[PDB]
Amino acid sequence: ERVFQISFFNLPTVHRIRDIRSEKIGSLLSISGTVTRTSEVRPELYKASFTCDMCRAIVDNVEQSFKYTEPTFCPNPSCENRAFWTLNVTRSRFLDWQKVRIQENANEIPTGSMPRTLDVILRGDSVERAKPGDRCKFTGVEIVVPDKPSSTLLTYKISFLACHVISIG
Amino acid sequence: LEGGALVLADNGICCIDEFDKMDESDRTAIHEVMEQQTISISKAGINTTLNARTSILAAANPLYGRYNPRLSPLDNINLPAALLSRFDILFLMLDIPSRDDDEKLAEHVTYVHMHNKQPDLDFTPVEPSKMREYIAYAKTKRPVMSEAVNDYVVQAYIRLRQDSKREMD
Repeated sequence: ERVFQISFFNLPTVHRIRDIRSEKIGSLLSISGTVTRTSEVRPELYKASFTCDMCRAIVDNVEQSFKYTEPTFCPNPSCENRAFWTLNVTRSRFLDWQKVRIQENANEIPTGSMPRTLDVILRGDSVERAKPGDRCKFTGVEIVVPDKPSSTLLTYKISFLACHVISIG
Repeated sequence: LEGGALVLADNGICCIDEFDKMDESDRTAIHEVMEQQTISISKAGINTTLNARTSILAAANPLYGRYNPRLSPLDNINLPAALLSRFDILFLMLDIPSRDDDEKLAEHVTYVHMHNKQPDLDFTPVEPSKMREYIAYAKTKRPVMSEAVNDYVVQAYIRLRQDSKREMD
């Protein structure tokens, strides 16, 4: 009954969206700007219980990867899945989340521009605190998102997250 | 991106008819093109002003069904009052029945379909190639006004600046 969520604030400097570069990946950064289209909140898997896996392995943990499928990986023993996961939803603890695309603020953007903006995802209880039109300090976590390279046995883009957000601006 | 007209052939004549039906879409832009040497575009993400070096000419078709001689000038014309000082000069073409000229006219209309070649007794048409080469021979010439003719351009222009004014209303 414990899942702890970190938030860091009062960051060194505010960075622009135009300032957004690949170095920032896996790193904290402060950015602010105007909301576009808050979308309804729907749960984060975190960990799930899915099994068996042929026919009951009841293995419950992890599977926290970003897909988020699947469990059934390297079970039970001996259940030998493969097979179905099979999805066990009830034991899975969930949290948050909503996608809110931030727009770059007008006062800074250099007309003519048409500000190029990307998504701020609200993972953490900091979710939903935002209101449309406002500029707000954010935590960076540059990272990336799946839909140029392919993993040979794809396409990626900027995904902005914040573990911490404040409504200032 | 395709600019038409004022972009398409530049440093050359634009030839218009139905010039009052250009709406306001063309009207304000060409309203700039009398300041010449530009066409501004703020549409979409492109803020440039691209050269329309275009020469302007139009066939002005007055409002239905013909211009009325009693009526004051500009009454026939549906264009803005500010746009007709922007042209240098204009020729109004009245079609007035004359029992003389409409004869040679109707004989000119009946010279079709009887023949193909219209003119005779006498003129020999001057063809475009050879003509265009003198016309392009001339633009290179670049005259420079003597001051005598300059001052003359001032003086009679004073009474030109008087009789259009001293006619008042």
